[PDB]
Amino acid sequence: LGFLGAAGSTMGAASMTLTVQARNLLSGIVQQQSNLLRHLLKLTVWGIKQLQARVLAVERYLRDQQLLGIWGCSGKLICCTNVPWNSSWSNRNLSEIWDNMTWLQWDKEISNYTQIIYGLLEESQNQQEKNEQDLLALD
Amino acid sequence: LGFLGAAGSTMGAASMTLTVQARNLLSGIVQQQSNLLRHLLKLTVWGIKQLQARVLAVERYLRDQQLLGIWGCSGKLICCTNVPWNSSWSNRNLSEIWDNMTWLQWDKEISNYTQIIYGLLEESQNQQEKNEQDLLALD
Amino acid sequence: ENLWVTVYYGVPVWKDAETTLFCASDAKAYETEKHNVWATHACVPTDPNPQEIHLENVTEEFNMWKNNMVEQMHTDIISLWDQSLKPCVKLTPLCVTLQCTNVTNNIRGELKNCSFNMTTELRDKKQKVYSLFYRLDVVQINSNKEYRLINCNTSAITQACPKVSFEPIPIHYCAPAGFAILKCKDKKFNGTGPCPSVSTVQCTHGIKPVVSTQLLLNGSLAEEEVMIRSENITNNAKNILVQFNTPVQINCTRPNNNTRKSIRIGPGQAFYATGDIIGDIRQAHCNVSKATWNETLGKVVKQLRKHFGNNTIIRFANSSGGDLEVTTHSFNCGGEFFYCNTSGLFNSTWISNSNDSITLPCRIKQIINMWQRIGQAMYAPPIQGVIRCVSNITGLILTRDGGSTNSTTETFRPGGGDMRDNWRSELYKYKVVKIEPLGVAPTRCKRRVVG
Amino acid sequence: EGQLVQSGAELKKPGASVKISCKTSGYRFNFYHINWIRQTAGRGPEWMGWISPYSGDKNLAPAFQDRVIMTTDTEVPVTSFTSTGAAYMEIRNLKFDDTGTYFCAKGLLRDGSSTWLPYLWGQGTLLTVSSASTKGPSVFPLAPSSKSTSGGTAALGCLVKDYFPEPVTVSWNSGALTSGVHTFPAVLQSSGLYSLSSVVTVPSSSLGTQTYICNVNHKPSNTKVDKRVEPKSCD
Ligand SMILES: *[C@@H]1O[C@H](CO)[C@@H](O[C@@H]2O[C@H](CO)[C@@H](O[C@@H]3O[C@H](CO[C@H]4O[C@H](CO)[C@@H](O)[C@H](O[C@H]5O[C@H](CO)[C@@H](O)[C@H](O)[C@@H]5O)[C@@H]4O)[C@@H](O)[C@H](O[C@H]4O[C@H](CO[C@H]5O[C@H](CO)[C@@H](O)[C@H](O)[C@@H]5O)[C@@H](O)[C@H](O)[C@@H]4O)[C@@H]3O)[C@H](O)[C@H]2NC(C)=O)[C@H](O)[C@H]1NC(C)=O
Ligand SMILES: *[C@@H]1O[C@H](CO)[C@@H](O[C@@H]2O[C@H](CO)[C@@H](O[C@@H]3O[C@H](CO[C@H]4O[C@H](CO[C@H]5O[C@H](CO)[C@@H](O)[C@H](O)[C@@H]5O)[C@@H](O)[C@H](O[C@H]5O[C@H](CO)[C@@H](O)[C@H](O)[C@@H]5O)[C@@H]4O)[C@@H](O)[C@H](O[C@H]4O[C@H](CO)[C@@H](O)[C@H](O)[C@@H]4O)[C@@H]3O)[C@H](O)[C@H]2NC(C)=O)[C@H](O)[C@H]1NC(C)=O
Ligand SMILES: *[C@@H]1O[C@H](CO)[C@@H](O[C@@H]2O[C@H](CO)[C@@H](O[C@@H]3O[C@H](CO[C@H]4O[C@H](CO[C@H]5O[C@H](CO)[C@@H](O)[C@H](O)[C@@H]5O)[C@@H](O)[C@H](O[C@H]5O[C@H](CO[C@H]6O[C@H](CO)[C@@H](O)[C@H](O)[C@@H]6O)[C@@H](O)[C@H](O)[C@@H]5O)[C@@H]4O)[C@@H](O)[C@H](O)[C@@H]3O)[C@H](O)[C@H]2NC(C)=O)[C@H](O)[C@H]1NC(C)=O
Ligand SMILES: *[C@@H]1O[C@H](CO)[C@@H](O[C@@H]2O[C@H](CO)[C@@H](O[C@@H]3O[C@H](CO[C@H]4O[C@H](CO[C@H]5O[C@H](CO)[C@@H](O)[C@H](O)[C@@H]5O)[C@@H](O)[C@H](O)[C@@H]4O)[C@@H](O)[C@H](O[C@H]4O[C@H](CO)[C@@H](O)[C@H](O)[C@@H]4O)[C@@H]3O)[C@H](O)[C@H]2NC(C)=O)[C@H](O)[C@H]1NC(C)=O
Ligand SMILES: *[C@@H]1O[C@H](CO)[C@@H](O[C@@H]2O[C@H](CO)[C@@H](O[C@@H]3O[C@H](CO[C@H]4O[C@H](CO)[C@@H](O)[C@H](O)[C@@H]4O)[C@@H](O)[C@H](O[C@H]4O[C@H](CO)[C@@H](O)[C@H](O)[C@@H]4O)[C@@H]3O)[C@H](O)[C@H]2NC(C)=O)[C@H](O)[C@H]1NC(C)=O
Ligand SMILES: *[C@@H]1O[C@H](CO)[C@@H](O[C@@H]2O[C@H](CO)[C@@H](O[C@@H]3O[C@H](CO[C@H]4O[C@H](CO[C@H]5O[C@H](CO)[C@@H](O)[C@H](O)[C@@H]5O)[C@@H](O)[C@H](O)[C@@H]4O)[C@@H](O)[C@H](O)[C@@H]3O)[C@H](O)[C@H]2NC(C)=O)[C@H](O)[C@H]1NC(C)=O
Ligand SMILES: *[C@@H]1O[C@H](CO)[C@@H](O[C@@H]2O[C@H](CO)[C@@H](O[C@@H]3O[C@H](CO)[C@@H](O)[C@H](O[C@H]4O[C@H](CO)[C@@H](O)[C@H](O)[C@@H]4O)[C@@H]3O)[C@H](O)[C@H]2NC(C)=O)[C@H](O)[C@H]1NC(C)=O
Ligand SMILES: *[C@@H]1O[C@H](CO)[C@@H](O[C@@H]2O[C@H](CO)[C@@H](O[C@@H]3O[C@H](CO[C@H]4O[C@H](CO)[C@@H](O)[C@H](O)[C@@H]4O)[C@@H](O)[C@H](O)[C@@H]3O)[C@H](O)[C@H]2NC(C)=O)[C@H](O)[C@H]1NC(C)=O
Ligand SMILES: *[C@@H]1O[C@H](CO)[C@@H](O[C@@H]2O[C@H](CO)[C@@H](O[C@@H]3O[C@H](CO)[C@@H](O)[C@H](O)[C@@H]3O)[C@H](O)[C@H]2NC(C)=O)[C@H](O)[C@H]1NC(C)=O
Ligand SMILES: *[C@@H]1O[C@H](CO)[C@@H](O)[C@H](O)[C@H]1NC(C)=O
Ligand SMILES: *[C@@H]1O[C@H](CO)[C@@H](O)[C@H](O)[C@H]1NC(C)=O
Ligand SMILES: *[C@@H]1O[C@H](CO)[C@@H](O)[C@H](O)[C@H]1NC(C)=O
Ligand SMILES: *[C@@H]1O[C@H](CO)[C@@H](O)[C@H](O)[C@H]1NC(C)=O
Repeated sequence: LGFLGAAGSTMGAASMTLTVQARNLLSGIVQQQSNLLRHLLKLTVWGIKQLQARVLAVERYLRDQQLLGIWGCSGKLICCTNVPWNSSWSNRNLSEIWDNMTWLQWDKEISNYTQIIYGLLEESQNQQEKNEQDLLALD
Repeated sequence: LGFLGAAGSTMGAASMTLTVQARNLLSGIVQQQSNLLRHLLKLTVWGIKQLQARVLAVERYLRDQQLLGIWGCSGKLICCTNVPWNSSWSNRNLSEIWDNMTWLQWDKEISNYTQIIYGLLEESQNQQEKNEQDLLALD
Repeated sequence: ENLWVTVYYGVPVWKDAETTLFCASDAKAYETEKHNVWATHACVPTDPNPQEIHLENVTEEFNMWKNNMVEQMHTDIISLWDQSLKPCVKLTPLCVTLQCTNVTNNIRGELKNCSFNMTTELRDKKQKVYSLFYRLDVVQINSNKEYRLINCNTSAITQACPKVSFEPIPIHYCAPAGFAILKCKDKKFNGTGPCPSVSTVQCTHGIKPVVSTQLLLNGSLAEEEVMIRSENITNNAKNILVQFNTPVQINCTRPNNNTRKSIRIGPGQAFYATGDIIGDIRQAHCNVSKATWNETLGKVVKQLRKHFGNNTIIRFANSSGGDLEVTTHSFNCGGEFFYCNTSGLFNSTWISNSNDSITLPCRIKQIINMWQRIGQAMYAPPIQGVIRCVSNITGLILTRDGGSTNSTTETFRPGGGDMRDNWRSELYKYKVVKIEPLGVAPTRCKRRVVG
Repeated sequence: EGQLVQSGAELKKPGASVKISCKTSGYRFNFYHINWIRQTAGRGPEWMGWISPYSGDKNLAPAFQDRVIMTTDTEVPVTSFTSTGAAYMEIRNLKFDDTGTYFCAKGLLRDGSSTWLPYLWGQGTLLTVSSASTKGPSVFPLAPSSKSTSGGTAALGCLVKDYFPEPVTVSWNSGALTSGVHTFPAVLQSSGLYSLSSVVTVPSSSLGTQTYICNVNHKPSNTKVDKRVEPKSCD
């Protein structure tokens, strides 16, 4: 275990842990609450690099976390979707990918049409599914 | 379609799409990851306007997204509530508003007591509803 | 088979990108003596616990010449140096005609007793006082010699602050959230390539900004025999970094007993001139254990053997061309800036398979503008008292043998032409990556039908 | 995906012992297992043992766990996902029943349900545990037995008689010509001497200006002589 501890292991192992990566993603001991505590101008070059790094920290976290909210998966770490898998994406079989490719390799295998999957993802799970209440919310 | 593509269409159409507005709300191509990449002082007037604009970006997104979390609607884009509609708000009927007013007009029709609705919203759906486990969580 | 897509938040995948990093260091200067030029008045404190994970099964490829952490390092030091000189005494009034004389030939003369006319506290009145200056820092004009500061011709001048430490202290570079720094734990790492032993430490090791020329000090050394790294070997032109396995100890000391003479030039401002010397004039020196040096120079030609024409003739020459301040082992020590003659170390040549100690002559300069920066130069005030530095020498910098088309033999003479390569001797193993926690994968699993 | 190629043809006296090698490429040599299987003349392919390049735990069959010890070194990375490696296998004391063809093959998957089975196979190595001595082959020309050459194209070849041990192939000068040529299987005389034949399917036209030199590369004998076909001919 550890942060990215299973980065080189098979995809089945990264499926098993996963939180250790998600936990250490927003806040860090490195930030350490700023201030010297314990000259009186904090306009130094260091303060500029820190604050612009604290911004992109939450700017990149919220850019990805906004994606989880529009897919109905905000509350959980792994959610299933109602989008069928299209064979043009990969020809490999069920146990052939989860035990032989590792995630590091997999991100390069879908990076071509990865944005296209994201487009179809907002539709089937939250554009129609959240709409389907119309008939079932009350009759 | 498109960003605000149904801003002038009836409320029934904005109900149908809606994500295109919600998607392009936090992150933008305009931000474009800052830095020149490809004089050594980034204290320029431009860097001040950009960073203060990136802050109010997530400051306004999280101010509204915090409201969705205290209503039990964080995970989804459209959730139903257990607050009955009070007739003093509007006298119009079910199909009379969704097909004749457009949202742009509607926001002006509730802006007077809109904050009062928000107050009652935290109560019935999350102050009582999340509390109701007391009896049902375990007997 | 109705395979459905499923999302996974926190997937261990990354892509090479370079973001803005920041400082980290614990209790250093503090109360007794602070105001360090680098650590400022406050750096974010480093965590006492360092986090290193031996990433398994991974073989990420590094590149130390196309790595941007060294370029971020370069522009940070420049902006950090200029910020530590901006609020201090400017020495614009120091540009007057200087009438100077030798010192005690006794009819041996390398400093001059300068008399000149300078403004006082009151703008109306003027004052004449003496001061001593080192050679080359002043030049003649056209019976009584007449001189001028070498920088008044070029750019402006600003005195270094009196209570500022130019001592390099460890500065840690660490990543921003969603980022990680990858460490090459492979001992042998010829140039750059796929590293089998990777770690994803959140924070680098203790990096000291040792401002050095040609030869590196207080650096990091891998355990194997001396490493040789070139962006491209055989492109005679590209410079060569050299990592030792065991560092040599070189101690330097200035025997001059400088007295402090503070003369005001207007209000609050006070120029700190060299006073009058106490004791016989002695040239500054550097000691190198001749025994320790002969073997370090030998292990390199053994490693260089397998990289340059196998078994043939490898010679070492004195710098070769260039300017006086870049061809000598320049550095800072205690506040005064030394320039030592390296021709005494790069003269031997071996090929075909209580104790004596080499010493190096050194001269001192008080006028400096480093990193070939023609914007503004600074005057380093003379350090009152005794001077002694004792730092390990861990790295080296080499250069060409001209353009010998094939032929008989190869020679490598030192040439610390640039400053950014000095930090590349400390950053060969690191590289930062951007974590992408969003991964999508198929599995025969779908959520509830209606909702 | 990467051709694991086996270097072989090594064969010695019974009981001498030998080590075989298999050069890998095109895959992460680190964590796929590598197996050893042979087929003997009496049929029945027999799995020898599997070995993991990581950690090093191996489980060899009980029928060979006392006389066969196999080991393997590390690999040099090429990219983040490929590498080049090699595997070795040592055996002790052998007889004619140990003669046959030997394959090394990459373990199928990187998981826990099934890995010990091979996936991608080496080119194979022919081992001969015969008590007979080494003999250089004899080259003989193939006569121009008349064959229809409508369109100006006809087949030919070169004959090989009485050789030992192990078979070998027939090539051509400077390569180039590999498609549409058919050399025939080896033959075992009742005398114990092997032989073989080659027949090329290329345009022959009229004998003379075209190239008719057949190239032969071999075993303990090696090669130096590559003979052409004699000119006197029919039709
Ligand atoms: C990245 O690095 C990692 C290392 O960090 C590499 O990981 C290695 O990957 C290989 C690939 O094959 C593994 O090899 C074998 O794994 C077998 C797993 O079997 C388990 O799962 C199957 C189903 O998938 C179950 O059927 C098995 O048994 C179940 O059912 C039984 C009933 O039939 C039950 O009785 C049983 O309780 C269980 O429910 C089982 O769960 C494994 O069997 C096989 O074992 C061989 O090697 C062993 C080495 O040590 C293992 O076993 C000991 C105990 O003996 C444990 O204490 C260790 O933790 C470890 O599990 C050896 O002891 C056995 O005798 C066998 O010779 C193989 O282990 C490797 O296990 C795995 N690495 C490690 C650390 O073991 C990875 O390959 C690399 N990169 C990539 C991408 O490949
Ligand atoms: C590569 O790395 C090497 C190794 O780090 C590095 O070399 C160091 O360089 C720094 C400067 O860059 C040196 O630090 C300076 O030291 C000056 C001289 O004093 C030194 O030695 C003192 C010896 O004290 C012992 O003996 C005395 C009696 O003789 C006794 O009282 C003591 O108790 C002790 O037994 C030592 O004390 C002193 O520093 C500590 O203690 C004194 C008080 O004792 C205190 O005043 C200090 O603040 C400190 O806590 C020091 O080690 C020193 O003058 C100088 O500046 C200070 O003093 C001046 C004097 O006026 C003040 O004006 C100023 O405000 C400061 O307070 C500074 O501390 C260091 O010694 C070198 N090496 C060692 C041994 O660590 C190389 O530079 C690096 N490479 C490069 C690029 O150069
Ligand atoms: C970098 O450059 C700077 C430049 O400033 C250097 O700093 C300078 O260093 C020099 C070193 O020589 C200093 O000169 C000193 O001046 C003081 C003060 O002047 C009084 O004494 C003078 C004596 O005459 C000198 O020269 C004769 C020549 O033979 C010598 O014999 C004698 O020893 C002296 O060196 C007087 O002329 C002067 O006049 C008034 O008082 C007199 C007192 O009586 C003196 O003279 C009589 C004869 O008249 C003698 O018998 C008697 O013994 C005594 O010497 C009086 O008679 C006269 O009528 C007047 O009333 C002063 O009293 C001297 O005391 C030192 O001996 C020396 O000459 C510079 O002052 C100094 N610069 C400054 C800032 O002033 C700096 O050193 C250099 N870098 C280094 C290496 O540090
Ligand atoms: C580089 O140059 C500098 C500047 O000269 C050197 O700095 C001085 O060096 C000397 C010699 O190495 C040191 O040693 C001695 O210090 C004695 C103490 O003086 C200090 O404390 C005094 C307290 O009282 C003492 O003196 C009184 C008399 O006034 C006595 O009654 C009493 O018992 C004490 O002994 C202070 O009053 C004084 O101001 C100092 O702070 C000195 O007394 C001694 O003086 C002798 O030598 C002098 C020349 O150096 C000479 O002029 C005198 O007449 C006398 O013969 C001597 O100075 C100093 O400690 C040291 N510091 C300072 C600030 O002066 C430095 O050493 C040199 N580098 C090298 C290579 O040595
Ligand atoms: C030139 O080179 C010589 C030879 O290296 C140096 O002499 C060594 O100086 C170093 C540092 O200046 C000393 O190194 C270390 O001292 C440690 C002190 O112990 C503990 O506490 C400190 C303070 O909290 C911690 O920082 C430290 O980590 C320890 O917890 C030793 O414990 C170290 O030894 C072992 O553990 C560390 C822990 O990570 C490892 O990193 C080490 O590799 C090692 O396994 C270490 O010894 C050292 O004692 C001096 N002697 C020797 C023979 O090394 C000169 O100082 C140096 N000069 C310069 C300026 O470069
Ligand atoms: C510092 O700033 C000054 C002023 O701006 C610069 O100018 C020189 O300053 C020095 C003093 O340090 C001058 O030299 C001195 O001149 C004194 C008198 O000058 C007048 O007479 C001179 C001739 O001397 C006769 O008269 C004197 C009267 O005392 C008698 O003692 C002599 O015996 C002679 O009879 C003339 O040349 C001069 O022009 C005046 O009329 C003199 O008494 C001193 O002994 C000394 O010589 C010097 O003249 C100033 N100008 C020059 C030409 O340099 C100075 O350069 C600045 N800094 C430096 C570099 O020192
Ligand atoms: C490269 O290194 C070689 C040695 O490996 C070196 O050659 C040596 O140079 C030194 C110094 O020039 C020579 O030593 C001199 O020898 C002459 C007689 O040949 C003596 O007269 C000299 O004595 C005077 O100078 C000494 C100081 O240099 C004083 O201490 C002494 O009192 C005298 O005034 C002096 O001993 C030496 O002979 C050669 N040869 C050898 C084999 O040592 C070469 O110069 C170096 N080149 C560079 C540019 O570094
Ligand atoms: C550190 O070690 C690395 C790993 O070995 C080095 O990387 C290797 O760098 C070489 C040169 O850049 C790459 O390619 C080589 O190409 C030469 C030239 O081949 C051509 O000419 C020869 C005759 O001169 C001829 O025989 C060929 O057919 C070609 O026409 C080859 O001779 C080499 O065999 C080799 O292919 C390597 O591919 C590359 N190795 C890899 C993949 O890592 C690196 O250069 C070393 N140095 C540094 C500073 O990193
Ligand atoms: C740098 O200057 C220092 C002195 O300030 C010189 O250091 C001293 O070097 C000698 C070399 O013989 C050391 O002598 C021996 O040290 C060993 C321990 O290493 C000790 O067991 C012996 O009894 C003897 O003292 C001496 O200790 C050492 N001093 C210290 C404390 O470092 C040094 O040699 C100079 N550099 C060069 C170029 O030599
Ligand atoms: C997958 O989608 C692409 C783009 O619409 C289409 O060309 C392809 O035929 C689809 N494959 C199937 C049948 O899922
Ligand atoms: C709506 O709420 C207002 C304020 O409490 C109240 O005056 C009004 O009578 C309510 N109307 C109904 C009956 O919903
Ligand atoms: C270095 O060598 C050159 C000849 O290449 C020589 O002229 C010069 O005097 C030597 N000394 C230095 C340190 O320049
Ligand atoms: C001289 O150096 C050698 C090697 O470092 C050392 O063993 C010896 O003790 C030193 N000098 C003497 C004679 O002590």
